[PDB]
Amino acid sequence: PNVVFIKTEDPDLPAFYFDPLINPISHREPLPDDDEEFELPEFVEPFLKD
Amino acid sequence: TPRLMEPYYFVEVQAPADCVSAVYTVLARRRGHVTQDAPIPGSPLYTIKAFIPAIDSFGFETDLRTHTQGQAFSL
Amino acid sequence: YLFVFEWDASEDTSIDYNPLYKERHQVQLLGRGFIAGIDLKQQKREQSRFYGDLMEKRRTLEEKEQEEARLRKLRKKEAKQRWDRHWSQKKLDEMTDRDWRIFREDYSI
Amino acid sequence: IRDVPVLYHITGAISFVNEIPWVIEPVYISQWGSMWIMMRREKRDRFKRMRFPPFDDEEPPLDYADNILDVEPLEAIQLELDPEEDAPVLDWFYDHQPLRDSRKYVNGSTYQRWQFTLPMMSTLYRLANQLLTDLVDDNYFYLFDLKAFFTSKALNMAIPGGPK
Repeated sequence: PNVVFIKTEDPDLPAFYFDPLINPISHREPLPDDDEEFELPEFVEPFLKD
Repeated sequence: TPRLMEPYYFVEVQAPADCVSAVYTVLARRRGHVTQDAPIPGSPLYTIKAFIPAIDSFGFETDLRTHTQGQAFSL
Repeated sequence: YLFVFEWDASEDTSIDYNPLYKERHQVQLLGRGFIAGIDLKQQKREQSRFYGDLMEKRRTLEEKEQEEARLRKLRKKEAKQRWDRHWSQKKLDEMTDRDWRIFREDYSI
Repeated sequence: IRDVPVLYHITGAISFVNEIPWVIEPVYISQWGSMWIMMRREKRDRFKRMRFPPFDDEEPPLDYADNILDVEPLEAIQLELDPEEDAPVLDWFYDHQPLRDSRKYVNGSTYQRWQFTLPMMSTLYRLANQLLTDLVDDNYFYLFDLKAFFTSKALNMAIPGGPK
């Protein structure tokens, strides 16, 4: 399969960046209502946010 | 007035941004025509959708993968 | 359907009269990959000059200035590097000992 | 200079070297790539080839104790090695056996196994860019690899560009 690795030429750019050799994605589901309020406990965090 | 009929294959070619013109060059001699050329969203590759005579499709994949340095692939 | 230290030209292969195989259409690899050893400026001169148009079409309007600033930094590094000229365009007070040794080598003394 | 062990006979009949030239492979490739860059630099800047066999047929070979022993040699071939980018590789790039007395990187004095850190590998991959191709996959070498060459051997044909 075609390795689609694209080389980085500028060190001042961020490591994860939308390099515009990649073609642009064209833009445009059972979403529940906000009234059935689900609440997380306060110590719940996303992983590795620090 | 009886006539004959031959089978036509559908061809999709996955190629980089410059080899597409080489694909147009290769398909020019096997009595084919390119119907669709579409960029893949979220990827730097293109898709070429075409028809070819099946009697002309002998060695077609080897022609593409030799003329395009093995980069383009076709089914 | 039906002794010789050189190599002879009759031992050669790839003598094929095909329009597909003489012009084999080598890759340039997204304008980023380079063939090793062959000079990088000469490879940038002999390119198809097609992906540069795709860059200057699809870069952001600030990214043309970013590309120009990166090229100015690269030219600054090249000017710091060259500050290795030939002795015909240099002066006497700036002519280092390596340059005098190459000047002695030029006239076979 | 290079200092090697020597096995020798009691009367000087024969003299041996008794050392295997072990090197670390990416360091070795990076060092020869730096040589390639410096010699391209030297031919684009500067040639007089040396005159072969220098010592004539009637004179003996030179005595080491009187002519080479106290003469300091000339400057070798070394790249500049910019201290900002080449900082993890600066203290060991042109040694005889690099990082030999370091317990972090080389297993010991026999110089057999090595392990490196990732910015060091980044630097050694950056300096060796002239000797390495830009290939990323095996979609290259299509009908130009060992199995296709063995097939052309068994079928007695010639690949365009391939051997006969």
